[PDB]
Amino acid sequence: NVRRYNERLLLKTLRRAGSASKADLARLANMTGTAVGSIIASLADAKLIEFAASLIRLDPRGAFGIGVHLDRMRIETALVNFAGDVLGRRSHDTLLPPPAEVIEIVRHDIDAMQALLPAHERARLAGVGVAQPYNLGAWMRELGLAPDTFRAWEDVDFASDLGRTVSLPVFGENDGNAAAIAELFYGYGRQCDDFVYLFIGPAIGGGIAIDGDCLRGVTGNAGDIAMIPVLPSRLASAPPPRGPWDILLARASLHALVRHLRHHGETVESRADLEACIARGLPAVTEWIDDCVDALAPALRAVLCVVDAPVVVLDADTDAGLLDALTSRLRAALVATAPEARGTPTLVRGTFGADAGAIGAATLPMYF
Amino acid sequence: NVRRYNERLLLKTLRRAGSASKADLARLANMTGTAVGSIIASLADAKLIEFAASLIRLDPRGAFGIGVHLDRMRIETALVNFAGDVLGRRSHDTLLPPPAEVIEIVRHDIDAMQALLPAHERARLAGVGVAQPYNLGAWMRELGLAPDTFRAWEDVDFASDLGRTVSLPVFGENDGNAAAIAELFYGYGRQCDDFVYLFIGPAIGGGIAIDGDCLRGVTGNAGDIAMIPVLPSRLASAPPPRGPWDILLARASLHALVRHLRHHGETVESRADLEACIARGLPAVTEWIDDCVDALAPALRAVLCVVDAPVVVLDADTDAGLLDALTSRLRAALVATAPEARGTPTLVRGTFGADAGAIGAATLPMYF
Repeated sequence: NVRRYNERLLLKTLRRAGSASKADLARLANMTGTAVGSIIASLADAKLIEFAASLIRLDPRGAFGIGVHLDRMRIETALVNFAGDVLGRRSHDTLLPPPAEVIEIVRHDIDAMQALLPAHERARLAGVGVAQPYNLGAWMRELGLAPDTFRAWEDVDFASDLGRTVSLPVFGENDGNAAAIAELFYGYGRQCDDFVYLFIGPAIGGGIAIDGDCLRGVTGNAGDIAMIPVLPSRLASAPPPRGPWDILLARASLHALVRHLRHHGETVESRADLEACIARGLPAVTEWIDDCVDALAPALRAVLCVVDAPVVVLDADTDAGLLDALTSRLRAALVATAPEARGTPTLVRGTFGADAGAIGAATLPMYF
Repeated sequence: NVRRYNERLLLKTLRRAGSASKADLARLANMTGTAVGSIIASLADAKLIEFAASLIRLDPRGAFGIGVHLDRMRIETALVNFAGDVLGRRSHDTLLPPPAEVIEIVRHDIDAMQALLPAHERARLAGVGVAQPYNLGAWMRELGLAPDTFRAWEDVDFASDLGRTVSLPVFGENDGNAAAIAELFYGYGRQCDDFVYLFIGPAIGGGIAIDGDCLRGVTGNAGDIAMIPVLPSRLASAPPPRGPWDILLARASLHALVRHLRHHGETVESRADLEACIARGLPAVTEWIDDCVDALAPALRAVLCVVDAPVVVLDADTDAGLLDALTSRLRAALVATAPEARGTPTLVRGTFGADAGAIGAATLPMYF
């Protein structure tokens, strides 16, 4: 199985270099010219590489994956190629229905994606990845921490239930990890093997890149950014506290922003309502940003104490300026508390935005 | 280099099993009977295994390591064998002198340890490991967070300076990682590959076991338990707060306990003073325990959010009952906040106590 690893590494090195030569792929990865020649030849019979001394790059159309991303107000399905290009997408902005209905919706949308490939190319489609948030469970849902939408989804394995209605093989991943995986393979991870990935969605989520691989955990629950203890919000729109500690989810998620926007009389029912408010420069957004960062900087410091990565990547489900504003304020809060930390990382903007989880979900089938 | 890995794994599997057979070492680790036969034969020529179908165990005297553990009030040097037995130790209960004096102290003590091995066995001595706390740096020292003892040690690489006066090869490790490494190789890690390791010393420290390996980090700074943000102490003996956040170090370290004991009129100058106070059942110890746990339970929850390990190991530099008392209270605090977490780990008492860092420091030379 050591030939399987030397092929993934040669590929990973080509991603970092774009186009490299036989001799270059010896220099990097510190391999013998005889053995990368035999590895290049392995990737060539798999139609995974192509010509750019002769230089080779990955073949963008050498494999395909379909990625499904479920969330409280979004069912999304995307056809992604080997270079991470999104070649097709069906996005439903709807309150997440019961799992039975979603299987039917996703199955049809999986059919429209595979049918975007010509007959002579559908064979390169590796399968389907499903990305979805952690379920907090019944007790925390009925206490107010998670919407009633997820009630029909507790102790329901959607990826398995989907795999028994489609012939393609189905892989499941948490959506924070899936978005980190997109950044690892096609985004900042092409030049950086260690980082903390923060994603501000309806719920906040995240993932942990160590040594070029996404940390998943013993039970698939590593990187659970949403659950880190923080102090209760002091925003007027926050509910009363349930005790001395809250969780990062309550404060640094777009849902908290929507809750705060409604507190100042705004109506927010679609994502387009949310974007319109952000684009109006309302002070209520800045108040939420300050409160968000006030929770997220200490929570992130805790994470950096555990992991010791030099880079933090921040992305979000909604922009219209929101993300740059979050990045500036969070960077300022790190710089102002840097003397009290042993190291302080670089903060970079994520690459894929709302499309991250679907792209990362699509990657799973292509690399296994 | 795939034969180097298959040997470390066969060894790691023997640690877990004690004595196993050729056929057993095939069952476990899922290897071929032909290939573990060739691996057993590799360990036999290295005199690393011995007889307990014929059953084999590791050879306790097949290798040796010397481990050095530096701390603010302790210079310690131990001869450790391949099974983790401590065969010799020189422990100096003294205020940590400048690095120049310590090199001279440790060099003589390294000489007394190697001289405990008979001539025909000194060849199995792999070298020296040095374990020492993270240095907080000048700015945090002069703000009160670290004792003036460490001033002569900032930006001083002790392991390298020691290696240039001894012929043995010298490896350096942080002392929290080193103690985790002892637990990983000889303690709870013989049956458990994933865990968070907490060590209550003069300063608190720790380490992170993932997939059977100690997480070290990009810059050697992973597992920095001491730096996790916590709220300022409300103990009468704590200083005023420096801002809204403190660090776990200020509250969950034995130094905070000593500070609190002095606050109730006790004199504490040696470790024996500290143990006498704990054995008297003074309420001041229970107050500190409550405050310690009040900081450590949220900090640990944060860590578990990142790592997702099912077990937490807790050990301490001083016992006399202190450790069982800390474990009971911390376990109670986890159980009482379990409904607010997505998983809750088992809490176990560490195996090695004050001897952990030296044993883990000694392990480094034997496994490289």
